[PDB]
Amino acid sequence: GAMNSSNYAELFNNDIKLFVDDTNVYRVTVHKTFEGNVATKAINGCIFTLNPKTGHLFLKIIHTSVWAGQKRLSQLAKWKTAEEVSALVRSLPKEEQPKQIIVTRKAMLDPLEVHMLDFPNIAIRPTELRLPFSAAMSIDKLSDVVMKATEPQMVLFNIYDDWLDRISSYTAFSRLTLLLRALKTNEESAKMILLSDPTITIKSYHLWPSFTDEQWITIESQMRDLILTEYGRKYNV
Amino acid sequence: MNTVPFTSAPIEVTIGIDQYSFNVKENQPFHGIKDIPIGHVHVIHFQHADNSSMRYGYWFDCRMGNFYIQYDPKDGLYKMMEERDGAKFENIVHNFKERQMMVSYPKIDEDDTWYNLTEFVQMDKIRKIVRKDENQFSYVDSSMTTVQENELSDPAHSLNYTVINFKSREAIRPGHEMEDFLDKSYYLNTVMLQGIFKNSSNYFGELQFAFLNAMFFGNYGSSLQWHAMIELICSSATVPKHMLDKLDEILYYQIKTLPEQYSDILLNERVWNICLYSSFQKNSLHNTEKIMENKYPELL
Ligand SMILES: N#CCC(=O)Nc1cccc(C(F)(F)F)c1
Repeated sequence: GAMNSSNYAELFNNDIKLFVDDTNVYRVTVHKTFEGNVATKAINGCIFTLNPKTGHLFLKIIHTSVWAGQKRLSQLAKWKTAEEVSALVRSLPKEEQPKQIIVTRKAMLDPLEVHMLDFPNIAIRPTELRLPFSAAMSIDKLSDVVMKATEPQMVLFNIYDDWLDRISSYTAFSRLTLLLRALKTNEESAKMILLSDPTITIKSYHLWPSFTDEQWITIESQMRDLILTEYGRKYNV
Repeated sequence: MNTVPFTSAPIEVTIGIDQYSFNVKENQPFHGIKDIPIGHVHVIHFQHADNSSMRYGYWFDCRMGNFYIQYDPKDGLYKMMEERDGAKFENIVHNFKERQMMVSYPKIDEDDTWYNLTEFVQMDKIRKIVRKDENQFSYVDSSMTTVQENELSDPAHSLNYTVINFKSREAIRPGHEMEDFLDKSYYLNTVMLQGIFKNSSNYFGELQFAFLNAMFFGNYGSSLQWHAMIELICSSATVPKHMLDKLDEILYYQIKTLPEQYSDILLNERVWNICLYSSFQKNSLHNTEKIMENKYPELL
């Protein structure tokens, strides 16, 4: 059934699984028209499909042209997501296909189940975790490739950079979700934390800076402080 | 008018005949039911006084043979049987009518309720849902499960209703996933009507039979089938106009006949609120919506 704190280590066993987040699929700016009405303008989006064991990120960029002439876009966005995830699974060799797909929002369950009817043995699961994957577009290199896309495009990343050389996938995922939770709660502060020191750079082939083990501990502590703070600044505590 | 003779009534039992019912005391001189209208299927059903568990009964059509009821003390139930000796049966029925040992099927002349509940129900189709080909009548009880229930375990004793499953490859054309899931017209009209049922009469007949088994026996899988067949129509944007008008009449009389006290178990809140207030056909069921709102406004 649903994924929660009780069955959290299952994410890091050797059964291939993917998280699918659809938050950033259908993105709009809201603006005033000349007549003083309101309208939306779509901007490029992305499906965030992540292997939590390996860090492999299948970033399917959603170009605004896919919405042209369509109605009920927030509903279509769920089905488009499910179509693209199903096409991704079909594109993978059988031994790379996931045994479970975990959707971060329950409204993706029926669209994905219907698109995956051909794969009855792939479990489509919700989760009770409040995962911060919406903040993926706060990672500069991911935001950049989404905004620059002129057509539909899949781009492959490892969201853990080289961390798994030194840490386990449980620890890497916990780092990732802490970084993303921070970026979601206070993006400017989080990004200041990550880049304040100019001597630590981001490798061309990486998403995050090249922190030493000790520097990650400092960074990680700064993100927790940020999240706790904002949680005070928010509730006044 | 036809007759169903009872050898005897050895155990106290509530006997139903269609929507009517009466109590028979242990060893009361009861020898059956007379004046049963020709032209309709009927159901004679039983609930023992000592064990309200297992309502059970028999669908039959007196045009298809001479049927009677004999209690079986080994299997512990009232059994329907067929008398092939027509002269035996006429002689046995005339004796019991002369001794006035029978109840009269108590139809008010104004009253079209039973016709309205069984309009599309045919014995031949019942016998394909309830498989026991050596008999002309069909036994149903509270506990029988449906083919679909058995997929999710004795096949001989199953209700072989048509399997409807909105998240199935039968229901969803590759490449039309979102279209077919949000508007089930393809599944209703092409797969089910044209493909499986052949016409809307057979569809309505199975819907009506499922409702009746749900109401008379508390058969849970029948209730599931009834609601699925309603929902399949209401969730289709394209439905023949005559089907919608007939559906509205069908459901109206089902809701009218339902015991007020069984609505909590026989009616699925989600299905009804979706069909009457959200679905494509939310505005096409005027009679049904009006009787539902006046009789069960709590469900909605
Ligand atoms: N003898 C014998 C078996 C048998 O066939 N008995 C039988 C047949 C037809 C109707 C009736 C009833 F009216 F007494 F119910 C009984």
